[PDB]
Amino acid sequence: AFAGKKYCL
Amino acid sequence: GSHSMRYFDTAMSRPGRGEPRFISVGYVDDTQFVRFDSDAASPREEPRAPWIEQEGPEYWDRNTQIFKTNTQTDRCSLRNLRGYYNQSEAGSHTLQSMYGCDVGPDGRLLRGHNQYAYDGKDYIALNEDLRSWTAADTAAQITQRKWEAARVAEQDRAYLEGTCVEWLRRYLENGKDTLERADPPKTHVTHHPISDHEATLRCWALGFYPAEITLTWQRDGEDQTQDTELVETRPAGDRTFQKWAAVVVPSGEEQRYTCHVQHEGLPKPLTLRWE
Amino acid sequence: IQRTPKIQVYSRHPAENGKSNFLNCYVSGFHPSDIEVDLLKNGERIEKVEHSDLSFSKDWSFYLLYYTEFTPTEKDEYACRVNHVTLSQPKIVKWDRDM
Repeated sequence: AFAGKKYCL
Repeated sequence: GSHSMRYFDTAMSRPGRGEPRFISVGYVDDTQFVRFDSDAASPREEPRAPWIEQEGPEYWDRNTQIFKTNTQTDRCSLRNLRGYYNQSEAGSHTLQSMYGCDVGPDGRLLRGHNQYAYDGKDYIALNEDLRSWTAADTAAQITQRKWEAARVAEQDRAYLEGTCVEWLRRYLENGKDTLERADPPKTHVTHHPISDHEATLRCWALGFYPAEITLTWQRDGEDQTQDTELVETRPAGDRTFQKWAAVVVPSGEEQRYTCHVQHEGLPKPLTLRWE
Repeated sequence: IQRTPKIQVYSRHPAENGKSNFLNCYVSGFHPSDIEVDLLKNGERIEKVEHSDLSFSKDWSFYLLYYTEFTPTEKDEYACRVNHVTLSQPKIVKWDRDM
């Protein structure tokens, strides 16, 4: 329930 | 009306000048509401709109943590990208990301977004289905295969259909007096002789929100797209936007020209002439 | 591949001689993001000019607003000076109250 997790390209 | 929430993230390497800078800015429509900058003295998710300030200390603490983790993930990405393109460690490179959700008047998901650009070129994007990727080139195909193996699209779909839309609905309710208020443009037409033969007519739109506007000149009811100078919509610094459109007209023919303005704030479209 | 900045110099409110206002330099459409922007009063750099947080348009080009408090007069000339990797020398755009 917070801003978005990113994944490594 | 329809609304959007979008995070705009920039990571930029700087060999010899430390680790890559990460900046993330969040927007609801054309209103910034958060910023994170890895170069800030004490990096924190910081409020940039008044209706966000109420959120409470755990909002700030965990968002700060997600941004600090995202800093590291974008640095990992920049290392990988340099490799995928066989680039030297000498150059500066940029990774940009756009992600978030659009909702209709009833708050229902219209569509989600999760896309990336490397050195200003589209690299990979989540398709509108939220299940599959479009890769620009054979480097982005490596990222696509990795993300397929790790079922990343599933995680992104759950964020965009759940958390993203739920936070946007709460922000729209908390900021309803500003985020749900369209401010119409204030309009006038100016006249400047350029020579004995010609004058510039300039159609002004000031003080409007949101930024989306249509400003055209017509001559005898025909659109003058080719002969109009249209400046980019620009921020005033008080939340509102400005724009102008100009045409060069033969002296004496000014009344054949009409400026037309469409904007969400107007009760109806405007038709303006000089005087 | 690099993209040169578009530059606009303007006031927040309609300009009235002797009335306090904000002088804006909006740079947009540029890539990469490093850019040097100065606001000038009769040729001289204004101190403690503020700017917006770096962001970009859906074509990935960057934009920034630089701004400062000012009181226009009939006498005082204002301008924006911009440097970018795409420019061989700084670009100066003069404040024109009808642009």
